[PDB]
Amino acid sequence: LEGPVIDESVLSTKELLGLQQAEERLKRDCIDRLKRRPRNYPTAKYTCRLCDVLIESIAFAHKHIKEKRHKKNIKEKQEEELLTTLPPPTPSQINAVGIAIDKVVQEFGLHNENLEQRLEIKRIMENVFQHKLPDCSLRLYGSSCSRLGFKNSDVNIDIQFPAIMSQPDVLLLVQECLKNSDSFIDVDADVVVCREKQSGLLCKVSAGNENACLTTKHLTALGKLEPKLVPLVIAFRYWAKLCSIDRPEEGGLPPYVFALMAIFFLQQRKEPLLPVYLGSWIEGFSLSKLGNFNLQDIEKDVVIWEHGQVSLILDVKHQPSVPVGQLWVELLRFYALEFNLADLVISIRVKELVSRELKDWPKKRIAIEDPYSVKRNVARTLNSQPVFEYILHCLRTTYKYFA
Amino acid sequence: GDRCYNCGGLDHHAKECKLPPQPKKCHFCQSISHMVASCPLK
RNA sequence: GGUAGUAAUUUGUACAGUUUGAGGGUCUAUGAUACCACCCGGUACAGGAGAUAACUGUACAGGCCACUG
Ligand SMILES: [Zn+2]
Repeated sequence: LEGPVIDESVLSTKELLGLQQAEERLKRDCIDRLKRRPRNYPTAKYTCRLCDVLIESIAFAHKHIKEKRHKKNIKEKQEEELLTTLPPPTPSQINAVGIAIDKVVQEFGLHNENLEQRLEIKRIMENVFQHKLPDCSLRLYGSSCSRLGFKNSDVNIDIQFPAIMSQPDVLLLVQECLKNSDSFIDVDADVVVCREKQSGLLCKVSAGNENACLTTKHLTALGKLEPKLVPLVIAFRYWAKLCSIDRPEEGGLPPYVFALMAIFFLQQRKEPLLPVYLGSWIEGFSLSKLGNFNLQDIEKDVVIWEHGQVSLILDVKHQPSVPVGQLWVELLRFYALEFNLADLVISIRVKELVSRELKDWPKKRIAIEDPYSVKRNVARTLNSQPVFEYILHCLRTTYKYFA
Repeated sequence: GDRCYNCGGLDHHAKECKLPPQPKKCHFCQSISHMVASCPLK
């Protein structure tokens, strides 16, 4: 079993040269001879990188090349190579991209006045619920507090209730209050989903879900300290909306997953613009104990973790600042080509790229790690491989258009 | 009628050929060292 | 609540194989005819491996009071 897959000694020099020419042809077709006989399948003499498919003979390699999948994969590789040689954008191109991102932000972006209107909606909710549930209170969470979602995004409100009360009963009597109140109509059991009568914006009510509020506040802080982050996240969200990847019901990714990916890109740039919650600075930190770590609360220009604090924004000598459009093109390059979304976790907490084997994750499609929910896969809505390929194709086409 | 792409068999087609692989040789002079471009007469 | 299994049925992807279709050939001067005897090359390249739909089986992602507590 330790012998070579193809023995040069047994073959003549003329035969050896002929086989070398055949292997050069196979290399041009992305077929590579096995260096050693596989223990499980020693019969195979070659492998196809495009499909990672074992091939018994050279004729089998040609048969595989004839197959449509090989043609599709070689076309994909050719597109990748073509994208690789695209020049970085010129200063005028970067300025144009930044202007486009700003225009997208203005057209579809949450502003301070939208937040005040949403606070007024929550005030109406508190007014109507006060009569029946004085103890209960309402807060903004999700897209509302973050300011990184669109202005048309549905209002999201979270209820704080006493410990004695239970989430199902609380949601039920909240549903009852929504039933009787005139302000809220087209109410449905579903969270409790309703349509605001006066404002006219879709409204959603939730109980518990403390992790969602934590991630929303973390992203709100990241946006506040990092000015370029908000335009980038808004532009990426607009791209997702145009491509329909934002819609969950169609198999697309959730909205804030795009913001998480944007902050991950900003953190993983050659010059890191944002820090990692967990790093080698922490004493006793390790990937094996990564699950033990968790994020507790968000402070002003500070973070809390438990197994100590970390700064929300990196403090470095002469930290670099670059245009928003440059960061957007860099993100397109980072995700379309630079980052293999298949088997590398988008882990904000740790600088190192967490392997799927560590989290026993599918390794199939786009994967994002929640800042506060380590065991939760926020990309589970994307469960179809064709949709995964659709996202990759969309990202590559966007890179090509913008490059 | 024409020499096959692999193993150099006229009557045998490339797909039909089941013989063991053989070196590709220049038809003009039947020389392994010289290809079609490097034919001595050329 | 978690793991897997799961008849009858619902999507998606190919096609190892079958079969139907138009197309593809190019390349004639190089004739050997007739139901008297039918087939060789010079015009004519490169290192280049040759289909899409109807059809059969097989693993793989979702749907299914499927399915479980
Ligand atoms: Zn042949």
